[PDB]
Amino acid sequence: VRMNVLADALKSINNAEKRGKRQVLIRPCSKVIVRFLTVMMKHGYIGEFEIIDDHRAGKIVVNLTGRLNKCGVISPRFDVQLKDLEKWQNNLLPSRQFGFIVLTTSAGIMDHEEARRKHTGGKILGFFF
Amino acid sequence: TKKRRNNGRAKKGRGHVQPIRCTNCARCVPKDKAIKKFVIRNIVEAAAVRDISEASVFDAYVLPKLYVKLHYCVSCAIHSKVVRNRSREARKDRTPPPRFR
Amino acid sequence: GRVRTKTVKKAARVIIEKYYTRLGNDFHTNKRVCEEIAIIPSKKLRNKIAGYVTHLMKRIQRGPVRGISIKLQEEERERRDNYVPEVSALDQEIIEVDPDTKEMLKLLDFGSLSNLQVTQPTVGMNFKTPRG
Amino acid sequence: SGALDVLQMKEEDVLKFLAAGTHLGGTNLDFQMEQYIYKRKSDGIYIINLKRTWEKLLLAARAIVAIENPADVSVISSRNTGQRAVLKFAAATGATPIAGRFTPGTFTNQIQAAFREPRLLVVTDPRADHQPLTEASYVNLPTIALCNTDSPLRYVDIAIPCNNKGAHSVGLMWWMLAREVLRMRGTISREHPWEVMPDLYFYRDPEEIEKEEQAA
Amino acid sequence: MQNDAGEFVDLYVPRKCSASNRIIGAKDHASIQMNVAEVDKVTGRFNGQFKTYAICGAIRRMGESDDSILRLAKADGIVSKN
Amino acid sequence: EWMPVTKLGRLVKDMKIKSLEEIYLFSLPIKESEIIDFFLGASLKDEVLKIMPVQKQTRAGQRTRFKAFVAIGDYNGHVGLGVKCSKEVATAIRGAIILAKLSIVPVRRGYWGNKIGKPHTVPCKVTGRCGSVLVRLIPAPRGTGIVSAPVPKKLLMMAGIDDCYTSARGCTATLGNFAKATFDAISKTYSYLTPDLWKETVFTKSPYQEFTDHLVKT
Amino acid sequence: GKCRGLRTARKLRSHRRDQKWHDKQYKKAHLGTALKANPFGGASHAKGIVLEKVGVEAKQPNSAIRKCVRV
Amino acid sequence: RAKWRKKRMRRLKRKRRKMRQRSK
RNA sequence: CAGAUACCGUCGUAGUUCCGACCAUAAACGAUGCCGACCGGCGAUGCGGCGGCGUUAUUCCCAUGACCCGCCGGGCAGCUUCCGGGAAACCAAAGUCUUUGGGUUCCGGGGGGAGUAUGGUUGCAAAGCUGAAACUUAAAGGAAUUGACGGAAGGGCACCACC
RNA sequence: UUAAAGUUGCUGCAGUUAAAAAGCUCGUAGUUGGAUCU
Ligand SMILES: [Zn+2]
Repeated sequence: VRMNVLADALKSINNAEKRGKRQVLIRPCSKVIVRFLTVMMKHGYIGEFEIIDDHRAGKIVVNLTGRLNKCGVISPRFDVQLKDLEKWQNNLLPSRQFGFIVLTTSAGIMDHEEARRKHTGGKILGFFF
Repeated sequence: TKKRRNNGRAKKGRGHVQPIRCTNCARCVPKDKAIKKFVIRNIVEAAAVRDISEASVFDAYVLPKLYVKLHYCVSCAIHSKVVRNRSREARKDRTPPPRFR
Repeated sequence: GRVRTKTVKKAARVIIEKYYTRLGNDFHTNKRVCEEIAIIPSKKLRNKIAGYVTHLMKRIQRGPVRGISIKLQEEERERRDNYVPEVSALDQEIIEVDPDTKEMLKLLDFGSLSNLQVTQPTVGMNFKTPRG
Repeated sequence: SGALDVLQMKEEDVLKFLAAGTHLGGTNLDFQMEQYIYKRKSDGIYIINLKRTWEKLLLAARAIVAIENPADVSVISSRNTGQRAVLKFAAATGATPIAGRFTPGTFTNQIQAAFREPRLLVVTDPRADHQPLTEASYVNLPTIALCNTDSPLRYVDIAIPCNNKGAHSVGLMWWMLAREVLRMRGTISREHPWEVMPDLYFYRDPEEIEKEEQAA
Repeated sequence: MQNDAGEFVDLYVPRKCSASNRIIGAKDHASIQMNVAEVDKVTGRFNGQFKTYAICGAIRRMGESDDSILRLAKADGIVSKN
Repeated sequence: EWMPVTKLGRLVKDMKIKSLEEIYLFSLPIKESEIIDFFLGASLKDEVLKIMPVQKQTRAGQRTRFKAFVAIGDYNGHVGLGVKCSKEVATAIRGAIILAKLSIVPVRRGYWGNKIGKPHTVPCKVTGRCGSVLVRLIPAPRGTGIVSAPVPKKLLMMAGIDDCYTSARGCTATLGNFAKATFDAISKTYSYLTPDLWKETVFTKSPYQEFTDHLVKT
Repeated sequence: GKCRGLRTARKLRSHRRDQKWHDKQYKKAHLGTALKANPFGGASHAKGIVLEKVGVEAKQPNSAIRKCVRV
Repeated sequence: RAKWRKKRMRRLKRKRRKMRQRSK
């Protein structure tokens, strides 16, 4: 069946990106997904999005700029120490100049960078660049 | 290397088809694969038409026609030249030959 | 079998293309014309080339020839092609139109046009060929 | 159009269109073209939305205009219904025509005598002549076209949604384009009805040549 | 792009497609720089001004170069609403 | 002596186009070798990567010809790669020099870390992909030199890439695929959209629309 | 495909060694039949006594007699 | 051909099953 | 037929058929595990539903059925395409793969030796399932490309082919 | 014996035709599991 909603979502927006479309319908949605897209959005990789509320599960409609190359998830969610982060981002990310690992932490959901500031570890979600 | 997309036979979405006996051969072939040629002609052929037409007790008596369904195993057809091989691209065309002028 | 060479047809083509005014429908005429106009060795070559100049021109008088573009014949086609009847075929006092066309016009606020006549829609729908 | 009252389509033109029947397309419809479609009536004939047509005409017009030297516009017609039309259009506009066989490798090949590097490309039908378009793919030519309700939009840039089948519709579309680009250039006027009749841009056929030459 | 001192170190700055934002290749020969003329609103004649568009090879093969051109024009106001 | 047969050519010979980047900006096809040759320069040198003989079989026997792989770099700005077949070796070689001079691409260069001096390496990690050969260039810390097999190393050297971590998977033996693939990599460098290029582009008058008047004269 | 779960671990390990027994090399090394059949016993060299001198015909495409010893 | 040496193998195996009997 | 214990032909046992117990193997093939998400069109078809002028089951009213024009959801497929793959043939899945992570099961590791030896196990039997090593060897193989050949299908020429 | 070996592959391979998907389905453990509560 469908598990890891996040994964499917990101596949969707990336596929709609490669094709070169303007908008996406990603369904269903979660708070996790939402905050995720938010973290992406603040850096500008995506844009502004609207949550259509339904009485079961929300649908998210997303506006796009071509700036997003790859958007991905890492399943399973890996427990990542502060020491370990380096190896990870050297593996996943295209350059040390840009791109972000998204981790869920006790502090909240955020960038690898923000967590290097807050001095916290956590579980890994995904990445984009 | 796969030769035909359809594997020479019409079989799709079903497991096994009833086997039939070749007209010429007696060689067993499944009905889907079997080359079928239907034959509608006249019992008596070209000249004996005008011949017998005169020997009748009836006026405007139309000659009966013979109807025969034929099955040929892949071999026999290529032998009788009912079917002949064609080029790689031209194979793809399943539109029947232009006997209609 | 008698058939003309590449050299024959190409030479006759270029010759007719350049000098077309000078040529005429007589063999000997264009023979003596080609002895001058171009430079050819021997004889049979010459005679053949001239012969195809002749034949080609016999074909010219009937109409346009695929291989040569003569001049002024782009201007002469500019003459022939330029034509017009006293009134345009686009001018009709009554043009018939379907109700739906009149609808699409009514969206464009042209539903007031005078020349129109609304014609009855055909009741059966068959636009398609009977597959088989 | 800039929605301006100047360029807004007058009724007379609408009459010319309704005459030449440019608003009637074939039974087949491409999912790219559905934007320009109005609605399908009975008898399977799709009806073209004419305002959109007009706007496309003007867009294409400004497109042609923007080129400085007029000879950088190439105008190509493969089939017969467009030959003369293309000829006259180029004659008035001062652009380089290709009528009849478009010699493949014209754009892409420096050694040929056919070689040219047009800035824009204008084409009668996408379906009939793919060749020039696929060349525009290689040489960076922006591409104008006349699309029926059924045409591929592949390698076309700004398309004009008319009937390219019947002779009249084609002649009229060409003539109108000429009128528009010319009234745009500053030559002629927005006031005076143009001297040249749309009928000049039509297609002969041998039957009409015989009729009108044997009428004299 | 820029080093610490702020200099622009680069050979050239490529142009992004107007429609899909993709970078247009150094050699992409299906690419389009289109020029659309600007009319004078009072007359209907030519200004000497134009709005330019850019479309990469990709969207041309999809044939959606057309629709993109169009809504681009709408966004610029060179096409009337409706 | 060189006679321009194209508008670009004439624009070049008449000094109306200042740099090469005016060409790469608009992605014009370059149909002549004397544009590239006029522009640069002594800066151009070239390598013979390989000469592979190939045979066609006829009723007569084996009729043999030659494929020349030629890599022509300008150290620090540009690379080119070309392949020519001919019955005679020399002809194939110089013909391939024309061929590789036709296809020349500029190479975008990045910083591995804090940005100081002039770029020593690729902007981000890119993938050239040709015919079962996957060549992957990754940015490397300053001074590590180029870590790779000889052949793509030649390219990356002439490209003016000082340091790169190269991975190559595939059947890497076949030369053509190797060269063309690593080449694909250094092609794709200016096709990669980083946040740097996120600015909206100010367009410019194309060399044809700007100089059209001077072109009408000739 | 492979099973990527967190708790999956033992599955992975087990199956990995089990496919590892299908590598000709590793099998040769860690089985121990190979060592047993070896006349050396894994030693680099072996001292021996000479029984006889033997000529040995070369393989097909090239012709020679190799001078060998039975030890 | 495959089918036949499979067959031959079964012949041989039957024969070996005869020549070595659990009585031996 | 040189030879045919073979292809051809006449005769003809077991079997082919039904009932009741075994056997568990096929090129059991879409040579493509299953669940799920996304990604271009286009006509067809099968089944149910929805809507729609108009024909028909004789002439008007509703049902209902037959065609006709669409829309929706499953299906078997087809055609089409610089979606992208791919060693290529080809594939809208074999796509979303060095920009490598949706869940899971089975499973391959150069070719032979060998699916053999042995033990174990199932069976009345034939066999099935599990399944080595010693040794041997630089290739075995897959797509496609020019050839040359074919007792293949087409054309074509010549009084050193015939009429 | 280690790297080369992305030829033991967790990071990271493969299984249409090259070595290879069980004949087919059920099924306990095992692994995996939709939204939602400052
Ligand atoms: Zn038969």
